[PDB]
Amino acid sequence: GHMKYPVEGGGNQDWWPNRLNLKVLHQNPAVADPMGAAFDYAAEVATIDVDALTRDIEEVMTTSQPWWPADYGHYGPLFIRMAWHAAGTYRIHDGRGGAGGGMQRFAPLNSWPDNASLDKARRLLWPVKKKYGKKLSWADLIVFAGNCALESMGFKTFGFGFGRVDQWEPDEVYWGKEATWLGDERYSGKRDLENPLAAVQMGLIYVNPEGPNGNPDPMAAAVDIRETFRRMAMNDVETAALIVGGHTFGKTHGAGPADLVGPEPEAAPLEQMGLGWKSSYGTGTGKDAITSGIEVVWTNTPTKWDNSFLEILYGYEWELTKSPAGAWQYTAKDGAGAGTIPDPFGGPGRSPTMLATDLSLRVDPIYERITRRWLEHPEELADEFAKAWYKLIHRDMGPVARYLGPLVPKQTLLWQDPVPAVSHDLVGEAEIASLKSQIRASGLTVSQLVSTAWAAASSFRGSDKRGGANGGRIRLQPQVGWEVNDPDGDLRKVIRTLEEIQESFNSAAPGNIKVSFADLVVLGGCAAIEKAAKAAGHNITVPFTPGRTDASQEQTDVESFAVLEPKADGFRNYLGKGNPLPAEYMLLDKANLLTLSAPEMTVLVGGLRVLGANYKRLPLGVFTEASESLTNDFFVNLLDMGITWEPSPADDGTYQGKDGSGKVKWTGSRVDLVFGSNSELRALVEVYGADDAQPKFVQDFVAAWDKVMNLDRFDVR
Amino acid sequence: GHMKYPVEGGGNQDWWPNRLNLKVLHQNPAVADPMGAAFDYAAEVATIDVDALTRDIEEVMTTSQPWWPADYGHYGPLFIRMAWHAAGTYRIHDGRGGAGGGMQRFAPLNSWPDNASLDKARRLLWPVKKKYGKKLSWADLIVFAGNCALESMGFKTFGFGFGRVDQWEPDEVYWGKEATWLGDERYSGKRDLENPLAAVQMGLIYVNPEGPNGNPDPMAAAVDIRETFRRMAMNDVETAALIVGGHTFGKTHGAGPADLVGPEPEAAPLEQMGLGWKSSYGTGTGKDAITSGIEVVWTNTPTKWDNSFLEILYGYEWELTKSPAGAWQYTAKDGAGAGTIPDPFGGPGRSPTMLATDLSLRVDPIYERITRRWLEHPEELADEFAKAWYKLIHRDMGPVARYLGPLVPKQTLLWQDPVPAVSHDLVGEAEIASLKSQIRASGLTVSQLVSTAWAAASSFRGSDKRGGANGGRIRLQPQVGWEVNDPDGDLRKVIRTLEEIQESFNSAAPGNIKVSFADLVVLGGCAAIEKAAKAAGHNITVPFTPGRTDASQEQTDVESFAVLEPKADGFRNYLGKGNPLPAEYMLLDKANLLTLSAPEMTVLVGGLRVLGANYKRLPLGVFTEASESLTNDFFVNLLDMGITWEPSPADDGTYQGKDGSGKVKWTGSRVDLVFGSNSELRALVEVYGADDAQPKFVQDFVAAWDKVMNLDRFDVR
Ligand code: HEM
Ligand code: HEM
Ligand code: NA
Ligand code: NA
Repeated sequence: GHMKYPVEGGGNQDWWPNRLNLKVLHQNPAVADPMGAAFDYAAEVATIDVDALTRDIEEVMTTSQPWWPADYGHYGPLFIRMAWHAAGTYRIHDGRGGAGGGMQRFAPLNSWPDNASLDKARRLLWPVKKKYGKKLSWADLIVFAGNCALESMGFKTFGFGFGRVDQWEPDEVYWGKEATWLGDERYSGKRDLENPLAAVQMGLIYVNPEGPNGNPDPMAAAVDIRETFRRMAMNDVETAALIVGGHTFGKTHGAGPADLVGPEPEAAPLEQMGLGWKSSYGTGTGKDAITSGIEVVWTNTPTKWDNSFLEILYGYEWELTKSPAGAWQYTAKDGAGAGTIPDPFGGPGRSPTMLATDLSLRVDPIYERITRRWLEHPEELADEFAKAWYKLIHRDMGPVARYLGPLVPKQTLLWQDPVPAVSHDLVGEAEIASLKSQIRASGLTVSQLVSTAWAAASSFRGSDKRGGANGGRIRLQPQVGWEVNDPDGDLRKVIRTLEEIQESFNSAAPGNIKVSFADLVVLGGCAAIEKAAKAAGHNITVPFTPGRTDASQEQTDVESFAVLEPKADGFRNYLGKGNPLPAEYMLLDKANLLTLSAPEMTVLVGGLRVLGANYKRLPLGVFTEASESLTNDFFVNLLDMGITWEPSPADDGTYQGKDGSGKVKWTGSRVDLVFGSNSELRALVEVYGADDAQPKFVQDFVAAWDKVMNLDRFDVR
Repeated sequence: GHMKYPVEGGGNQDWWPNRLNLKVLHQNPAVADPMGAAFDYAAEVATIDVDALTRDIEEVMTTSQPWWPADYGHYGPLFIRMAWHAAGTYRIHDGRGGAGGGMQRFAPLNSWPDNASLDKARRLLWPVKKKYGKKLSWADLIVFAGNCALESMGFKTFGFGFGRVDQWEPDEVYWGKEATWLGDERYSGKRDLENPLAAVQMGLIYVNPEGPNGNPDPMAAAVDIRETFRRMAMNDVETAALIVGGHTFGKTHGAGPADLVGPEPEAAPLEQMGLGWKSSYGTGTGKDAITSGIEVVWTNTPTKWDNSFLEILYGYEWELTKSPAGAWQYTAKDGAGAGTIPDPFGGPGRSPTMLATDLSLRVDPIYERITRRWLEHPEELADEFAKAWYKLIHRDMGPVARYLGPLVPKQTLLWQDPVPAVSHDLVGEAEIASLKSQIRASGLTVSQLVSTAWAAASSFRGSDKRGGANGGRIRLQPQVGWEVNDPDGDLRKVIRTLEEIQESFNSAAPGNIKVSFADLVVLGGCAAIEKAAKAAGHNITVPFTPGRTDASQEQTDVESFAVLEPKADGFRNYLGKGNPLPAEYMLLDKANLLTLSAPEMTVLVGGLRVLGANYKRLPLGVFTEASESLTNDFFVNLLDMGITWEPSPADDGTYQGKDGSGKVKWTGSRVDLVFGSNSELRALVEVYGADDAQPKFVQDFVAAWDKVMNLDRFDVR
């Protein structure tokens, strides 16, 4: 190999291939963002003319362009596929992928095989982005175009929320180890898909449309359909709704040989202006289009919503055949339906075809049962598709406070993890002061208070913006029983005391000020940090924003919340079984999910350690003689050359730190020592371990604690 | 191969390995910086007691630590090597390297083989950094330790300037293509060394202490010393003075086999807490230290400044021999000087030794003349050494206005590319106003005005902070005949014209006010942009900051300014020969040298295009119908799907863009089309090409224009 210029990707990773990469802690850095610091997308899109935008998209959808002519003179089905693929990278294990960031316009997603031809589709919408400018993100426009497509063609949607914020640099995501497009090294056991992946091969959205590994067996395919769609928050009824409603529209593209399609967009020459997959087959477009290389037209009305898709699936029998590109598909037996299905550009008319994955809907017995009932009762399909599509293109939007505009339905949805509206006056400064003192008199230790508040708030992940302290869910299932939150039952004692303080405050409060359990969880930790800072000779006030509300168990989907359980939390020195990488990688990933910078992550670790936030309160990384004191001791001691460090002889992922006499003075994990070992992190430790650094450390720790407590609080932003 | 998680370094570079890497335009991002945005290092270091700091550093030098015991009970010599290596990565071709960012503490430099044992060196200074905190950067501390070491041991230095701001991530720099440490793939012909490198092997500071490629030919070694030191701005006298001055102190370390030396610090295990090359030979330290593999102690007084180096070098005859670790070195013939050279830990006392590269000082004709003199005139060595040492450790400081603290001698030095003090009062507003007019009332066009300003300001590179518009050196040699600046034409007229307006204002001016050529060259470009903005219907004012002053040709080291000649400037669509990478990479690299973000580069390219900034007024990229109007036409037209691009038949490196009627309507280079082809650049273009973007584009253009105008203006901030 050969080292390259930094402008061509050279860097320290080439000399140290498994190097912890801190650039995950500064994604989308402000210097790369072209808008001012005052720029508030939510404010711009809040003033958009939605009706005007609908007409302009309608106009685009029916004005064929010569560089990519429009099947049946309507771009709608292309745009449905576009939005579906944009939202369809979402996966539940880490909440990443999805439509929320407009990531389909950037690498690698803009060059995935499954996104072939969506480069043209995005390009067709530049007229619309052009006219609305900063009032309309690409992220919002991409999925709104699909939503408008549906309604254009006869299907009434549930609603729509604007507010997805455009970004300027692709989120770098782990999409699998396979270094070959469409490779599959992601199954073990009996067909167990590698976590966190939610697609069956590298560069597919969900499943192979020719069946598992290109074997067009509808029964087997359905197993992949069910599991990948599960991993994208869709159950049996939603998955069936989505496939049937999607393939009510449009057609597939495989007019000629695949080997005549050029490089994907990121690999194409400059002259193609970001377009890829340039084809030399015929005109290379339109009548000659090659996208997947399958050539199916599901229904006789590809630009109208109706029940044709299921009427056709069940009203013919199907035999296996080959498209012009040589791909597996199904056509109707015995020349039935010959010439019943229209051509995209006026041609002679063709006979019914379905994909292998489509037959799964009638060959798999669960799917058969659902789709047959919709054959008989189509109105039920419309309802399920509407709910499913709405969830699909909004799944990663975060709390409902983020949904903007005149198309947002008012109804509450379980999958949104709803919290109640505020129903009383919120606590002011005086009640906040009083309540902090009451928490400090309750008997709860600094350690219990800080760790409870951290447990509740750090459940937020910035990918899909699920989790967090709002909702008071730490006292509900499943959070109340997560191993990291509740090693020893200590959490229930905390919850009880905070509930008693809530009750007594609320029954005594002055005229209709009430406080939620959710707020007192966070407030309690803020109060403990004030006390520990006073124990260390600093008088500081920890900020606090009231307005969290308490969800009930019935408004908390227990199984949906399963994916938010931490398997690793370096901030609590917790490391469960099953993580993909060593502990320090996991910490970085946890910091990334909390939206933390490297300095923010660094001060929280050092503060949390000396505050006693450690899982099971064990002494790893607790490099201080003081108890519940907010000092910078963690950084001073980590830089003490009087300590010698060696892996503990027990080979247990811990380290022994000995002073000059040889006596073991400190112990620590990989997560503790990586701050003393990694040259970028140690640089940060040297800032916070200086003689002059303690006031800055308290100050920056309180700011990062405040940030983490406030992560899900879009109701005040 | 296998793709990795992003936290383990994986990303889009792996699918497309030669892609344009925009990270080079957001180095040292602000979210990674632990200090405030308000942090002001000049204000912090101003408060430092330099005497107390000197004394504290002297404590460190004479207090030996057990984990790296001090040769001769004095760490001074080790710190001088540390300082010399900190500064010894600098190179004139791009000005990268140097001590000015403290980059020795980060990867890759912290782990170069030539930087072995300096991990221990930097570690020993932590007690100092701990005490001074944010008032003293590591970057300052590392070279100031070397300087203090010199003074400590009886050498009076010329001075020292503080002011190097610490950074938080490695500056990523192309150090060569060899993927092997010490590997050699950088030579062609008879010892022609690959540009832009200044070292003979990968991970060496300058040359191989055993002679080229381990061939201990002192005559041939001097060839590489002369060439490597010249590429770090040192001539023959400075180079001989540096080596003699350095090797007056300390020793090398090669007490046993190097296969007993463990991994370099970026590879070493967590428990080593940032240190590396852990060694199982003997105690692995002190008596048993192994650093380079050589074992030479040059003088009989390793902790004292005197003339022993050259007296030994010349007073003995030298024969080849092998260090305990199999390294080539020289020793005294005839057993002369037995037992005369003292042991660093009380051992018996040894014979004289020299490196092969030391012998070059006596073998090479040119060095031998210089050093023969110093054998009888140590006062001249001492003088040249102080001058050269001072220049080595300040080469990348930028303008003199930046040198901070009480140890800066006022004497002007030519290598600092000096500019005169402000002789008179400075043009005020009313004055500034009137002179825009006289310049608009000249026959100077927006094209020549804007282009001449840019030509001057854009000579600044942020690597070593040389260059820029202060000094008015555009009218001097060499800038005035740089192929890019005046392809044989308009320059001299703009120069001649602007000088005339200098008199007309000066020969008649209000009181003590005068104005420099340098300040007009900039203000010219400025008022032009006010004109081109008017022609586009926006009334705006471009900021301008007076204060520049004219240097003489006599104050302009013509050769020193040669390395500042653009072989490439995408902002003027100029692409000379010799460039190591295709045009679009040269574009990003030039924007990095100008400290520009990606949004800044984008607005600047679009804006200058439509002002005629182009080399030879070429039509490439000038996507506008307007003459000297400042619109966003470049962006709008770039995104025009009505245009079709293909490479010019000519194989020019140009492209034609045809309208529907097959007519060429635009032409462009790689640099122009990359803004429409690269997925991240095109995102920026779509911000500025939108309907509502004209005011914002002008604003950001001016703000970015201001920034490039002010790059060298450290005298005002
Ligand atoms: C089993 C999962 C699915 C598979 C395997 C699948 C596969 C495909 C394939 C291969 C194409 C043809 C691509 C081409 O060459 O042009 C296609 C087209 C399409 N799919 Fe899917 N699909 C799935 C689910 C969905 C879903 C959930 C939707 C949306 C609700 C959807 C909507 C569409 C649409 C609209 C097209 C038509 C594009 C056009 O008219 O140009 N599909 N699908
Ligand atoms: C041709 C140029 C040079 C070569 C080939 C060279 C080579 C070396 C080598 C191989 C070592 C051994 C390090 C070890 O094993 O501990 C060393 C040490 C040293 N170098 Fe040089 N060097 C050069 C220039 C300089 C310069 C320009 C300076 C200062 C201005 C300098 C100052 C020192 C000092 C003080 C030591 C002793 C450090 C100690 O006592 O640990 N060297 N040099
Ligand atoms: Na239909
Ligand atoms: Na000496």
